[PDB]
Amino acid sequence: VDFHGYARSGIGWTGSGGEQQCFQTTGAQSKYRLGNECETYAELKLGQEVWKEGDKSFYFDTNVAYSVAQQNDWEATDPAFREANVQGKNLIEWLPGSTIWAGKRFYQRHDVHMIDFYYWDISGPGAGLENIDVGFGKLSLAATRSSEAGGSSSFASNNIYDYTNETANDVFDVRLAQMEINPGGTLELGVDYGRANLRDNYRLVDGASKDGWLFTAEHTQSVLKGFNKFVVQYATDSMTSQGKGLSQGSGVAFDNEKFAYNINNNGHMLRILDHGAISMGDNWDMMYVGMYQDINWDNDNGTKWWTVGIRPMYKWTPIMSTVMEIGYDNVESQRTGDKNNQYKITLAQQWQAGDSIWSRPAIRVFATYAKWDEKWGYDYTGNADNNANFGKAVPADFNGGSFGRGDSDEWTFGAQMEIWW
Amino acid sequence: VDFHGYARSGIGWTGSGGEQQCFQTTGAQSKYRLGNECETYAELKLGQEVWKEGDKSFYFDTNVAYSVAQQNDWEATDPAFREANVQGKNLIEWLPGSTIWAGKRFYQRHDVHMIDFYYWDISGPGAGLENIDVGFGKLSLAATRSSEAGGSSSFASNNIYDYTNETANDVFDVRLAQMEINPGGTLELGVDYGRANLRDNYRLVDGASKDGWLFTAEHTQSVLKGFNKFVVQYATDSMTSQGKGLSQGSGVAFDNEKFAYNINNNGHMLRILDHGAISMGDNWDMMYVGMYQDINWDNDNGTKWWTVGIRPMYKWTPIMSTVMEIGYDNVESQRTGDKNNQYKITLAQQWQAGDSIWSRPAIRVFATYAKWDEKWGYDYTGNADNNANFGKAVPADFNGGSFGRGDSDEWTFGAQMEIWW
Amino acid sequence: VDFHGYARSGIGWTGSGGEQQCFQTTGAQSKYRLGNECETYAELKLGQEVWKEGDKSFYFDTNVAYSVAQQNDWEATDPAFREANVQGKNLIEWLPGSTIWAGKRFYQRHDVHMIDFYYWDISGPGAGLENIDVGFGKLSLAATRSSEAGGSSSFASNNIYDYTNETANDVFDVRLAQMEINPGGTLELGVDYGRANLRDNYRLVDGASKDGWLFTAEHTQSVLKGFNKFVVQYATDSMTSQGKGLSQGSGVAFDNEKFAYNINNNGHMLRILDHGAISMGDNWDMMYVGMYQDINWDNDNGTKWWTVGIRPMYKWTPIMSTVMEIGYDNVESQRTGDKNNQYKITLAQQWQAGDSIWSRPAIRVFATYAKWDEKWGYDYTGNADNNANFGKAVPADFNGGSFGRGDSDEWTFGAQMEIWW
Ligand SMILES: OC[C@H]1O[C@H](O[C@H]2O[C@H](CO)[C@@H](O)[C@H](O)[C@H]2O)[C@H](O)[C@@H](O)[C@@H]1O
Ligand SMILES: OC[C@H]1O[C@H](O[C@H]2O[C@H](CO)[C@@H](O)[C@H](O)[C@H]2O)[C@H](O)[C@@H](O)[C@@H]1O
Ligand SMILES: OC[C@H]1O[C@H](O[C@H]2O[C@H](CO)[C@@H](O)[C@H](O)[C@H]2O)[C@H](O)[C@@H](O)[C@@H]1O
Repeated sequence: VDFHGYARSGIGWTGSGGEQQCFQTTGAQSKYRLGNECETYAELKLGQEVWKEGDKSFYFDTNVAYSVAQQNDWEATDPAFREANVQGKNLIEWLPGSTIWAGKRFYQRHDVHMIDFYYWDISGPGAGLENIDVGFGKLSLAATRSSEAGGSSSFASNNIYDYTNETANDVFDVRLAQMEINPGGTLELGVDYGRANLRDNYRLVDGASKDGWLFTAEHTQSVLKGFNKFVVQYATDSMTSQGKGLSQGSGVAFDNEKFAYNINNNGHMLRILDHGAISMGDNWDMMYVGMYQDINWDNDNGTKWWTVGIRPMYKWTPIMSTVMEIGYDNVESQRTGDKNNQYKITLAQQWQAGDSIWSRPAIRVFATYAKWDEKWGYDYTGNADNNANFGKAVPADFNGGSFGRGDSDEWTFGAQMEIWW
Repeated sequence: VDFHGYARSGIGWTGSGGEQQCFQTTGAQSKYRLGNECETYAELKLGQEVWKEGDKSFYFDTNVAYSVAQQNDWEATDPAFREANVQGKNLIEWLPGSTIWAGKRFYQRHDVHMIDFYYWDISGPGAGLENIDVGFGKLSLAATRSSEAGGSSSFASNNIYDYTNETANDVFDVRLAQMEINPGGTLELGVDYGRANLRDNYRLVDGASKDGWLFTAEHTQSVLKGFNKFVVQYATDSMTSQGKGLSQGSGVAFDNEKFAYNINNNGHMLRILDHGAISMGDNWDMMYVGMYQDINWDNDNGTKWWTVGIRPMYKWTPIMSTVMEIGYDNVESQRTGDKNNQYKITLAQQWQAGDSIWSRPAIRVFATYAKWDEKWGYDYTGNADNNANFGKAVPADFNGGSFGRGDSDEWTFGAQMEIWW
Repeated sequence: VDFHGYARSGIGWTGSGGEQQCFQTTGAQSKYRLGNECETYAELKLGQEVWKEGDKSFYFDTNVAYSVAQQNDWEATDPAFREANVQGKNLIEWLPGSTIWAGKRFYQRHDVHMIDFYYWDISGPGAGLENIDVGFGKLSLAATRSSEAGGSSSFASNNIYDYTNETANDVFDVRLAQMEINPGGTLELGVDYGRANLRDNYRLVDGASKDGWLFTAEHTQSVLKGFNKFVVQYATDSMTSQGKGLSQGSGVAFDNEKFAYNINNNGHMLRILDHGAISMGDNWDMMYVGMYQDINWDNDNGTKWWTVGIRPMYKWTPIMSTVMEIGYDNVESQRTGDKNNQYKITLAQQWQAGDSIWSRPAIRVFATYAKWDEKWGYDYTGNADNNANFGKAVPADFNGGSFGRGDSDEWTFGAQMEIWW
């Protein structure tokens, strides 16, 4: 049996008092992780090549993820069965070296480690013909599936509260990768088309986005004994809310009291990302990000986000280092024009099985300091029925109440292990 | 560690619109599976021979099953811990070659693959002395356990709503197998006696069946490089509802509003089954079923079911084939005499690790067409309290409302992998 | 992958009727297990040495526990993700042979097998520097974490119902072990300091214990080809309720109707334990316990417990034996001075992979007899709001109702497998 996975677990404390806390800017879709992760998370993969004959094989792979608060020993939880697929490589003579698969599978996900941000990820139940050699590059075709909690109506209402049927979205993906635009540089282009797929006779709310597009171009350049990726993505309508390749064509959300509420996503997103890891010498490794993401919604409730951070590792020993992370966010409300921002600085002493900034397991002992000043937040007071501004961006002091994390500080510290295998 | 299991996962679509749908006749206890399975289902077994000394060994085996809707990636679920037993072979000199076991175990289950129908399955927590060599055959003894949600009362009421205590049924199984009635043919006989086992001072409803019998005779004949099994089972009373060897001696069911309702099973069942897989040549494999099951209840709410289907596989290549399935059901209501029926036809193109119709993993791309015309259904409107006909068979148009799937059509299609290992 | 664990599963019956029942004295924190365990319980560990270089290694270990009623096959359950840690041995030159770890880990738990009683167990999320060679012995340092369901208030109330915030306790452990006080004897000393760790601005109820101490001294003496441990522990205040090393500094409990209720633990506990396993000859093994535990609470609701039992195994064969267990409990209510007591006698025939009373797997067929006579119980009638005596010890016949198990008998029997691997 092949045993792989990912896991992170630890203990921590907040300077002001109590268990460790984590800091994410309101409106940002990520946090700089080093010394800022507050759960035990683990994926346990057990797979196996079940049949080989020469070039041909069938591999079976699975994934069972667990998330717990790590505030206690016995922590019951509903695990998420995330992968259960079969890949058959070289089963087609005419298209050599290509694999056909089916089943739930984490499919080719691009992400930015330090901020734990997946920026291209259409995984889920699906099927596809992967790595077709096309000469100048490798072509891949897939179709995955997601489903929104409700958003579909059995009959025509004018009442949004009537749209409570789970609504299935489909994504059709096409990628062309490994094209050598230049020396040391490769170029990948992908196109995603997602659409809400309605049952016979069901309807989406009036004005619902229905479908959309995600367009990706990633360029990897080999540098300083590491790499650097430069991405530019542009999504449209139903692809703007999730913003990684998954569709939400219905536009209806539900409050905690089961009330439907219209969160239309007609609009667009433009994401320009650059990240990488570069070694410099024998004592320095450094991971780094820079992003600018702008979701512009027709309903004025978008956001314009900017991040930047660096994680330079300095190696005292082939197995002992001192890692430090510094991240900055700033999100501006599309609706109000206000701005939330934060800066985090973590200083960690780690021991890892390896001399890389990518080597895992790592056992860290760290201290984190975050200072924010947020001038807006989302109104989630009341209920989708009591509240008409439910879910809208709103200034910090709106109607006397308060929104957002405020203008403050905090520092935490602890020990944690992280590992992929 | 020994890693085994079963799993099926895939993506699909319904012709009319939306996610793929599955077709089962109302009253039938099964559906023809090819291109008609709508969930990711998986059992992950991890076992291990923990001690061997010569002929003697102790094997530990476990099973954790997961069922998810496969409409999304992250799908939290409560897994069912199904197996955790220990088998000690050859630990008894006097009864050589025999195994003693204890623990929850899937115990010797007979089933019919294409319709996924288990017809003899008493698995659950249990214990037993297995494979005792008796000369003409091998004798096996077991005792397993099931428990009904309620159906037992702490005191004597006349009110069924008072019978809400979980009620334990016990099954005592005895099988004699591997007797060579003829050349190429073996014969197995089994006898099951199940009884509801009441706590001191508890009572079952008046007229409750309490106990029952299941009697099985299976004959396996080696044929056309495959086999053919011919079964005849006859159950009695408390064994008629589940109809695979498990007892339900209490007769009380509960609606979704926690209301008890009397579903007495005094009566009998007669099941006559014939199924098998036969190869013909080097290009054809064919799986096939034929069944007639009649549950005759004292309360007139039984059913008389007939199925027939065939799954002929034609092999283009040692690893690529074209499988096709055609199934037919017809269930007649014992209460009303009406009839629900359906015919399914699936056409699939698969790639499998093997040249058999039994070879797994298989990766399929299929299209299914089902056409039904049901003239009855069960009344589950209202609640066991509002409704007096709750749970009874009732004609399609009963009291102006409607029951059953109607008279219709639909076609689906998709890709799916299936595998046992 | 390394596959380890623990599991027990079986089938049983109660003499009087129905499924098997288990007998524990009211007020006792344990039951003599042989032939007195009523669930399938299993921990499935999958770990792996992920990196070794000479003396240095990093081991990853995990644990997923399942508990089910074993009254049926399909038993859905929320598994408890209990372990997910990484241990790095020999990563520090200055402190050779020592390990540093982080993650949720079952950390050095002392327990008494036949009664399944852990008497020193601070496991949970944590971190630490283990096995530091100190010359005369090995010094270990750890910090683990627990959290109480509520017990903390966001503001100052005088209303206990206001204290519903989860409250984190921290434990700081220090042990010095393997000191050879004598020939064949070792001595371990540990000191635990636990404190409720409040968020900025939160408050605990007035009079809440807040913190406490656990002090342990265990002495292991090698004897009769086995051992004998003699423990003496003394805890204080917040460490008296759990009584194994974990803190509960808040003092608030909640009824099933979400009502807070004050269960202050200011006071102390004195536990004097002696247990062991000794072989005598080639046919006799015998496990044995003797304990006296006194929790004296300031609020008069403590208890004074005494147990004694022996499990002598007589070996007919290297793989077949006859085990028998005899246990006795007696708990006196601190509040009322009454006494609950019981005596259990189990007689089992087992087959195990080994000639030891410690050899697993074991497959048992047993019969148990328990006879109790309890004269007090806890009042859990009503709700923390209806009831003012909620949770207090109270005589059997208090206010006409009844408390405790009564004065009775019962006998059970069944088959069960148990195994650690
Ligand atoms: O599959 C590995 C990652 O899974 C989880 O990530 C989820 O949560 C993220 C935001 O918190 C999403 O961006 C992502 O799409 C989700 O799958 C897990 O929380 C991560 O830590 C894992 O690396
Ligand atoms: O254990 C393997 C099978 O388990 C499940 O079967 C359950 O559901 C069937 C009806 O849908 C019952 O006949 C059977 O008794 C149940 O155990 C699973 O759904 C099957 O696909 C598996 O092959
Ligand atoms: O981790 C192995 C043991 O875990 C469980 O024990 C829990 O329940 C005990 C009381 O019933 C507590 O003393 C203990 O702290 C808990 O962890 C399990 O029920 C045991 O059988 C296992 O051996």
